[PDB]
Amino acid sequence: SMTSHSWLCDGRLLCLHDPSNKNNWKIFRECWKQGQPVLVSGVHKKLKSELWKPEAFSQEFGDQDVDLVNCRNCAIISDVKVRDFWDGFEIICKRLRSEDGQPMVLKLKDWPPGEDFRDMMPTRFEDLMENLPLPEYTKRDGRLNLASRLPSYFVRPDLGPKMYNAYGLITAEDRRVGTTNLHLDVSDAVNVMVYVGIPIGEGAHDEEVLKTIDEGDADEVTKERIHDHKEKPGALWHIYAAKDAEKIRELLRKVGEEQGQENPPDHDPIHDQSWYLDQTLRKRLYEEYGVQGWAIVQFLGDAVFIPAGAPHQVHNLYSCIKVAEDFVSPEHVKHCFRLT
Ligand SMILES: [Cl-]
Ligand SMILES: [Cl-]
Ligand SMILES: [Cl-]
Ligand SMILES: [Cl-]
Ligand SMILES: [Mn+2]
Repeated sequence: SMTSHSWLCDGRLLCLHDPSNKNNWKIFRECWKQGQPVLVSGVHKKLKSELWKPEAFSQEFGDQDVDLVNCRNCAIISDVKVRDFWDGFEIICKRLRSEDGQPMVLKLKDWPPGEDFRDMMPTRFEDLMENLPLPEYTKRDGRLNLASRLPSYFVRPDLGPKMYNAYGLITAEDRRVGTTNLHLDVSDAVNVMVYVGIPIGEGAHDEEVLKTIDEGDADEVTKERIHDHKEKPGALWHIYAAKDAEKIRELLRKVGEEQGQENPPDHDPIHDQSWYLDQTLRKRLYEEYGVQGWAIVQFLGDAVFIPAGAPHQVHNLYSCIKVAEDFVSPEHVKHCFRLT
């Protein structure tokens, strides 16, 4: 039976089932005012699937110049062609190689660049914006988005959306690395998984994805979405409540000291965007500071709602295309105010 919603993270996470249900707002707002993230599944069934394929990005835009990041070590690969990234998205042997002769795990930095998404890709822009869930919150002019309505006393988000493209992390050592390191935004965000690429050549990588989800501390209902329904998993997220940000700063100041970093006692390890919380650091954050997070697996078509001020990190299990829009809900507008 088609149902309106379910719960993940043992009841701590709302999962809405129909992205276009006009009554979503009634369940959504109860959870959102309490500072929780929310998941909406099925957005991929609303989209034109041919507009979101790696092969088509390569053909249409492959000649543009870009920088990439080597996710394993943060090294910047400068001034290459965007086809150099896309033609290795799913075929491993076509990937740029590091000195060691290994195929690199790469992230495409700032593409499309700045606020250029709509100008470069007007048809993708339309397909996405017309199908975002909770549209009164998420559309540029929605009645519950204050982005277009606030004076300069508030930090207003850029015109989006923004596109997040990166390979999947592979090995046992990769389990300790992030696609996007622990950070926080002053605006709310909605992030949609539009494409998951499962590679080939070194295809038969199914078993280390399971250990990563397991060690990622993912709930039993989430492991059931793989083993029973055969959905494509994209990324492992950890999100923490905005109210826990300072305790996370205290932990990362202590661990920095232990690892011989030399930092002024007020410096902000979350704004630095230099940390990924592996299993050891998450266990410590729980035991030593009493802080619990949400572990979330974003499958193809899953929309993840991130509250303003909430520290979060992302780890791609396979190759992903994500598109994200920033917005300013009344529930969380305190987080972008420039005074007190
Ligand atoms: Cl809040
Ligand atoms: Cl387009
Ligand atoms: Cl709505
Ligand atoms: Cl990062
Ligand atoms: Mn973010």
